[PDB]
Amino acid sequence: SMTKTSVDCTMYICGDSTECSNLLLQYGSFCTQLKRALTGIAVEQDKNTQEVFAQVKQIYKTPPIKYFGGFNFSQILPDPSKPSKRSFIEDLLFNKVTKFKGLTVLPPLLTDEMIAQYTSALLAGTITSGWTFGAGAALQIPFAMQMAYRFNGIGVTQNVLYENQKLIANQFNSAIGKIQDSLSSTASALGKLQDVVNHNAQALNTLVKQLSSKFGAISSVLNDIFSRLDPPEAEVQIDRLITGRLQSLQTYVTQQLIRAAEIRASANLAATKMSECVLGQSKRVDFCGKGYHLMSFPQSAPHGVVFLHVTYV
Amino acid sequence: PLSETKCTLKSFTVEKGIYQTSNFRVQPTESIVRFPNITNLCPFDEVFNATRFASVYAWNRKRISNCVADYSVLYNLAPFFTFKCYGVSPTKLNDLCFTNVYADSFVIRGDEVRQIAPGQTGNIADYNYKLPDDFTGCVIAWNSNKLDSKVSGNYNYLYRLFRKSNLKPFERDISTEIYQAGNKPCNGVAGFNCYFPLRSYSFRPTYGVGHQPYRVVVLSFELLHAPATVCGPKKSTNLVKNKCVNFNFNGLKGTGVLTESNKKFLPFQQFGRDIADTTDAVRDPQTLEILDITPCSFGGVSVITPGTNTSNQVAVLYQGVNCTEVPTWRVYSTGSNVFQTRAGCLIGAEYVNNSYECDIPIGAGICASYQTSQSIIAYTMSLGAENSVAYSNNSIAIPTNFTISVTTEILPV
Amino acid sequence: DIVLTQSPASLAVSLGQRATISCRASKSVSASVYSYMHWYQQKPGQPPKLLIYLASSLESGVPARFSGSGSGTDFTLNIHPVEEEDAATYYCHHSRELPPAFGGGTKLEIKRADAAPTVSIFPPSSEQLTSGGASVVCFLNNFYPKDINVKWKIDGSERQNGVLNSWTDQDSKDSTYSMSSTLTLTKDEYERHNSYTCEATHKTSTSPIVKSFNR
Amino acid sequence: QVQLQQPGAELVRPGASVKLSCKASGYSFTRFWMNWVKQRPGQGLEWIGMIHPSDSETRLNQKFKDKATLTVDKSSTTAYMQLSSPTSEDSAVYYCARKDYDYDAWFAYWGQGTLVTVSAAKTTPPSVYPLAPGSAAQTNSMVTLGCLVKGYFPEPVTVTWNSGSLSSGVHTFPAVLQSDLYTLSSSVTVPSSTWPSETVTCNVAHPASSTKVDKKI
Repeated sequence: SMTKTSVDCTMYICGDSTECSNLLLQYGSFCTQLKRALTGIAVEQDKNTQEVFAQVKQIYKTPPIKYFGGFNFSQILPDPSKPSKRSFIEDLLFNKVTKFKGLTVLPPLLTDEMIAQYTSALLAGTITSGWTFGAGAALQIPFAMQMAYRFNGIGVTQNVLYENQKLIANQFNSAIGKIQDSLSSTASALGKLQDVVNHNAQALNTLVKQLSSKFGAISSVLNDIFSRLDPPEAEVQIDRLITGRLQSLQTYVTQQLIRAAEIRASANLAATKMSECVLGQSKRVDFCGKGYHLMSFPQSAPHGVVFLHVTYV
Repeated sequence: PLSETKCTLKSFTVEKGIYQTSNFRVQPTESIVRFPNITNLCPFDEVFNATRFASVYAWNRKRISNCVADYSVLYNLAPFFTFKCYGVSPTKLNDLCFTNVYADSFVIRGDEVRQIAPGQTGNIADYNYKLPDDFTGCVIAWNSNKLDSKVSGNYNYLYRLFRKSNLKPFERDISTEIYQAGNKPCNGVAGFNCYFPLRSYSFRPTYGVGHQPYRVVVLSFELLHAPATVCGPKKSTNLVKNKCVNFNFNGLKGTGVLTESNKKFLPFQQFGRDIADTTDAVRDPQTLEILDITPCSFGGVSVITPGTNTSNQVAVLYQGVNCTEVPTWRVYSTGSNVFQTRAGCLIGAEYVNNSYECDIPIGAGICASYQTSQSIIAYTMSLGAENSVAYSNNSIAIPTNFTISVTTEILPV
Repeated sequence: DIVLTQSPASLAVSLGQRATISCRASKSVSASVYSYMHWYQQKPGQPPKLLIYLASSLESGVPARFSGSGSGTDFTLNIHPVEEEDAATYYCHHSRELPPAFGGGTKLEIKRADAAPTVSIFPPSSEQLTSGGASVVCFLNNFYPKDINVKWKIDGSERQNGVLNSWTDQDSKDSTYSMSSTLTLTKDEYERHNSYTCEATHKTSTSPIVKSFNR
Repeated sequence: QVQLQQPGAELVRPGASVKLSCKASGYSFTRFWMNWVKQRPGQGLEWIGMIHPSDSETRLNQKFKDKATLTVDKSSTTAYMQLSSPTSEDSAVYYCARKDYDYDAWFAYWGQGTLVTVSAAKTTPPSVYPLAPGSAAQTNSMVTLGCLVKGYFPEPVTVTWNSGSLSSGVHTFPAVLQSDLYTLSSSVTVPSSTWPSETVTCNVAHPASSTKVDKKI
């Protein structure tokens, strides 16, 4: 998802003057179409979180006595001692991603605390309930038998898992420890989500600099046209600025709607990875990551989602 | 707010959802006028009423400041032949302030009097007095033919026809040098291709309007390069802080509140701009202080209602509005239904401690619906039911019962 | 907000010296290079009057002996030369932050030489004895300092209940105090007793002043 | 000349409503804001509230929320203050001031003052008993006189000597509340060439009951 914005017609176009609103009614629906276009984007930003972050309406939790497969799962599980529910990896996620003209920021419907409430239920039932939580009612499959069935889809019989099971705990715990060390030292892996902040920040900072330029008129201030020029001459110079401001406003609605279409196609791929790589076993090549696929671990992220894929190389 | 929903949507019925009818407005009350108080009067009658005037090649420059003027002789009481203005309106002469005043007085014939304007080229226009295209000022003309004229002609006032190149504007030409169009040197006297450029006017009262002299004084106005010269003449009010009111400060307008300034100030500075490129600060003209300007009328009004086939009860939502200080309706402002959210305060909904599945979203985790003598309630959106199972290594669950479910997905083409 | 606290509560400065009374602020009142502070002086029976605005400046009509200085949260009000008409309570006020608050206040006293109190006791009039009451009221005037004790002895017996004391503020000229004591008794109490003794206790007096009458 | 006028005293029962008057003169009423302050004896000044008279918008203290209600009248140029349910600690001396603006806003002028007494008692006309020594021991050259005012309500009562003829040697004493009755005393000291030559009288004027009692000593 992206940052939801809203544009007031009166405060951005006019300087709260009475003569600017009288000529605005002759222009009519020019700011009505641009307000309702950004409203329909803001409805679809909440629909992208419902098809990705929450797959099912049933919340599953982890039992407090934890021994699963001889593995350390404490980095992907949330901390009950912290009043915010966050895992050890997501503390290295949220921290690495970083004057009123009438332009406001709409708050999201789904808070980041409730994204992790959807995340810790899906990180539960992948380990706990197997692949059957999204395909129906949740069965009870113990975790040492889950990796035997995920080897059977890629053509590996159960001889490999049960003999080498002490050597998997050295390989799996060291591979997830390199992910935690890479996100703490290097912030460049989260830079795709940092551009989503930076595409919204450079669009708002360019739009607020439109009022300083004079648009060919003598004075860019609407109060300086009414207090100087003749009332036949003021009606030309006010109408030159509103023609200039509605071309800059329609450019901003056009550029955000194209980025709304690019973030819709990425969220349809992000809903595809939850339905394939997470909730089930996928036999695909270079979809769920390089090599034969086992399972995928989603993590909470600002304006997006971080996938942790377990691959067989 | 039921009637404000039908005005923007252009529909006689209201559907189920959240709509934005209008935005939050603060009406201003008073108007702060702060103008400087000078006990001096401006001597405009020295340049206007004098008998002897200068010529068009060299005029008399006049700078008038630190007084109190009267603009009613230019506008209200005007026994003048022709008065004209360009950038500043003659009605608005009592309003504006400017950079400096340059009073240029010259005596010009009635045939050549129309060449004082921006973008003119002629005898008097080129080589004596030019105006740029961005020049701002007024032209005051009056018929002088019954006073300083003469029957045999006026040889006292002079003008220069000839110059080699085009003269730069706002510059006087004192050069007595003979214009030489030939290769023969003139040596200060007349001769072959040698003309004397300084000639005399044709002024007589008895002939037509081309020979009648006019008194033309052109005022020079430059805008926003400096603080105020005289002032716009008006009255003066007090200084109101922490109240949203209209501002007029030396012709510059604004709307907002006045708060203290912890930032450092410049003593030569009338006003300055913030990161939003609007005026955030202003200096008082009488004494030297700085006050911050924060603008008013911020936020928006959104409604939350069920449709017209259900009930008429409409919940209203302020977004980005400070709710401790509080549309033409006063009727829901009594209070006690107000619940505080992240986006603002929600008037007309009773907060409950339960958690259900809602319909109309608001934001920030707090949703709203219509539940049961019925009213709109607001609560936190449910995650679903909680499942707690004990697990072990020795247990498995194999399903013994099957069913067939049919689901329907709709994709537009 | 900004809470103003002045120390001490009361200060006695003799004539000719310099009075230093400070108004301390909890937060910084300096903004735009100019601080927000005013000074008030309240005489009893009268509203307070404005003295020093913005500190660095003096109001016209206020005499030149009232001056102040200081920057930041530490301000100093210097009163010199001290005159007998300057004894009053001093206040300080900030208009900077909403809601505005007031200081604790400091009362200035004039320190002069001590004086012995004058003890005079009045018998009740015959107009009060027609109605059935009697009031034996003793006056104690012109004494410094304000710490004083009054006693009542009727025929050698000390009385307690029925004694009402009323004390004044410091005088603007003599800089002393005045205290009256009212003893109200019945007409049957007045006819059965004779001597009414008014006594006074002062720090400069070794023995109490005995002033009595016989009806 | 700008002068703010207030009544001297107002009697109100606890649980009732308190209505006071501050009259503005010499200036535009909607231009300048008004302020109300509270002064208890020994406590000092406390700030009640400040109202913009044109918009009728109020600014109140945090402790003083819902006790006071500020309203204005722009037709008569008179500011009002409405107190709701006063207590025994709410009896104080109230002023109103004009707030003049030059950067830091001072208070230029003040009112006459109002003493509000909260009690259920009934207004009692005063009974003035004169005080005379009756004799002299000839030990001093100054003659002391006295005047006693008892059985009155509400406080205060202005007591002058010979209708304000003697401005020196006079002492004003505070009232003592006993059994819903105020009582103090007056005193004057005259030289011995005055009191046999001129008769000194006690002028007592009660403003609340409109009674003037003149006694002789």
